[PDB]
Amino acid sequence: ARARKGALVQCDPSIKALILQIDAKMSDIVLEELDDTHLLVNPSKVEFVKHELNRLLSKNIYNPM
Amino acid sequence: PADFVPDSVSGMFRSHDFSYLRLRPDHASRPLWISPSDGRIILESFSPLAEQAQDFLVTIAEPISRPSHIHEYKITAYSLYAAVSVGLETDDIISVLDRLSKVPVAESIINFIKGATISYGKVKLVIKHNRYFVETTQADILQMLLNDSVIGVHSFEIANESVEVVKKRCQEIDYPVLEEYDFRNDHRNPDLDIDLKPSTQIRPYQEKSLSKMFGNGRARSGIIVLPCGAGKTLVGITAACTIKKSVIVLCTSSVSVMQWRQQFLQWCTLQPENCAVFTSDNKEMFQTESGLVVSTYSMVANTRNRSHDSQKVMDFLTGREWGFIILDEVHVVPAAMFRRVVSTIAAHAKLGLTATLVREDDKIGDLNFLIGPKLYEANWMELSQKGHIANVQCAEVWCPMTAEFYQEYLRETARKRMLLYIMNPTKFQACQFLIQYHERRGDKIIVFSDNVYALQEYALKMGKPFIYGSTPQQERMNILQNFQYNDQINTIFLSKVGDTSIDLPEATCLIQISSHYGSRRQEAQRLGRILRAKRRNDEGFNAFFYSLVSKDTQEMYYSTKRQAFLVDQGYAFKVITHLHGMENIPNLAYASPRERRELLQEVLLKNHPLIRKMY
Amino acid sequence: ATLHINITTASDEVAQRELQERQAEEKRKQNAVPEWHKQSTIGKTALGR
Ligand SMILES: Nc1ncnc2c1ncn2[C@@H]1O[C@H](COP(=O)(O)OP(=O)(O)O)[C@@H](O)[C@H]1O
Ligand code: BEF
Ligand SMILES: [Mg+2]
Repeated sequence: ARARKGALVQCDPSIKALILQIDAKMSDIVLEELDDTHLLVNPSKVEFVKHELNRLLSKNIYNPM
Repeated sequence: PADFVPDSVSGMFRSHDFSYLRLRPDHASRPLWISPSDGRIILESFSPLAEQAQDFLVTIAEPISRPSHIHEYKITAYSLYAAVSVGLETDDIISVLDRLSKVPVAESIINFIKGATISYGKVKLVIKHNRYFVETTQADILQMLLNDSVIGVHSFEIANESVEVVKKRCQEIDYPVLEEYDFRNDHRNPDLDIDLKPSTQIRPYQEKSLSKMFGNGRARSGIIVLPCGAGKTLVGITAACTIKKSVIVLCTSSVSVMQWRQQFLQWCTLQPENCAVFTSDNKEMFQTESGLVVSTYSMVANTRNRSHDSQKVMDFLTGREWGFIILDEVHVVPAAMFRRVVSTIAAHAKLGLTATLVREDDKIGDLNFLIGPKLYEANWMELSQKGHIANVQCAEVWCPMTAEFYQEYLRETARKRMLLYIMNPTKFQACQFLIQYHERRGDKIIVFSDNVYALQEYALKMGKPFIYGSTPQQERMNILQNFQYNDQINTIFLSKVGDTSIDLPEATCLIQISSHYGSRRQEAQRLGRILRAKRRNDEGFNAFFYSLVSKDTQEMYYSTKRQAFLVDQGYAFKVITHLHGMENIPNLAYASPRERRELLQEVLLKNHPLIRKMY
Repeated sequence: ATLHINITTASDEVAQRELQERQAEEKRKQNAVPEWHKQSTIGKTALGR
């Protein structure tokens, strides 16, 4: 009987691996690893990880000007 | 734009609104829309006068995109420079443009056309006895050219190596130069009697390309762009046959040279005696007064060291004054040094043949002053619907890289990162299922892979033949012939070596696993292997082109950037997120974690004469 | 060389017609596009082992 407020992030291994590096750089990102498709993250960093991840993925996307 | 009220939504547009001008009463008939700022021209393919402008627009405007209904052209200095050559003056362009335009031509557009359309046709370059003379038909030009700081009826000599300098200078100065050869009145150069045999059939587009070149009556040096497999070889063959003078052919391959010669004899009536082949195997040169030499640029652009047999050949090429030079695959002549053959080899006319007139650097524009402007271009989809070329069901398979490999992808450096996601297990399983499914359908499959290590691993794992740089000419030729007519061998594993200029009339399916980063030409060149399929007219036939790319990787950046040219031509890639029936396949490579772990480490680990008896 | 002839009766004529029909269907299948190219496969689960 114990409750822990947080955000349940559901994603694929590719996104999961990216989140780990973000968690590695910023420890507070991930609170606990639930499963290969479920991660617990701090609510405060949700607005930042989603926005920060966009810049990282921008490199993999070819935008013609 | 005077006393025109902007619309409430005009703020969204930025200096591009063209509603200030009014439409003519005959809009229902005129097919052309002209952009007064960007120079883009939108052509109606479903309205009267569409055909009359389809060919004219290509000459004056470079085609950007030509989809089914609405074609998109654009007028530029290079495009106008190509049109101004073939008997076209500024008045003709403006008169035709206004006649076919729903809207009046703006002053700004006119000013741009006036500046560059009057330059062509005042200075001529001629060659005599291997000596280059800058000939002008008026004496006024002497006060201009001779007084130029860079430089140094009247005709004066000029250094052969200095042609590339003056020609570029000629572009900067008002008057550019034109390379016209009056072969009719040229009797000093020996002639060769060769004509196309009766079995030959000139296709309608081939005749149109020739007409644009011989419209005025004097041969013009330039570039011809045709779809891969459309017959760019025959284009060069026709030019040599009609000129009827000494000619030299450069082909950037060894297999191509062998097949170029075989097709050369088949289509024309040239006797084998007068035809000579200059490749690594044999280097003998024809002793006849007039003959043809088919070689590769690497065999003529070398400067430091050459063989004794090749040393005489180099002098043999340089000493004689050739009449025509055919630059096969002219997309590589503006490279570092292959352009030397154009200068060292003396020729009164130069021609360029390439399907893709694009490259990463800006040297593509150098072709304008190297061999001339672009003469004719042909659509891809238009020939597809006419039965000239086969239809392709282009596809792009997104294979999500496995988690174990993806972890190393993040940490690994860029140089080693490429090999990691090219050998992911998912690609192996997808390829196996597709190969078995397509093999059951009686289709010939070609698997391209720029990485030699991946090619060998895939080939040995699947027990199929593979060809790459180390493969000798003899062995590969046997493999190619076997793959064409042998039913047992239905698939092969080619590499960057076979990316272009190899004739595969039987190939129908094409797959690629690796790539040479963002090049947009290799994608088109590779696709050309299946565009010349023999059974391209049977009802319902559609070729296949599969691109295996790892998802959530840099491959998408290169994949979306390396297929932009084909999209412009008309090909459309279809995303395949799922391959149905993959699970039901009996066995798949690296299906268990144990094999994946073993592969992970394997790829990761990749980075006194009497004393003579003594020994 | 050897010359072989075959006299076709009414039953054979109809029998031969069906052979071509089967061949035509196979010929059409040889040119028909694969199933996955027929329908857009986005909602379906992603490809995998
Ligand atoms: N007029 C033609 N008649 C028959 N086959 C032709 C004709 N023009 C081209 N081909 C065939 O097209 C194929 C490709 O020719 P090739 O000159 O290698 O094309 P490209 O250089 O444009 O890639 C060859 O099989 C060639 O025989
Ligand atoms: F465009 Be081809 F294949 F030389
Ligand atoms: Mg070719």
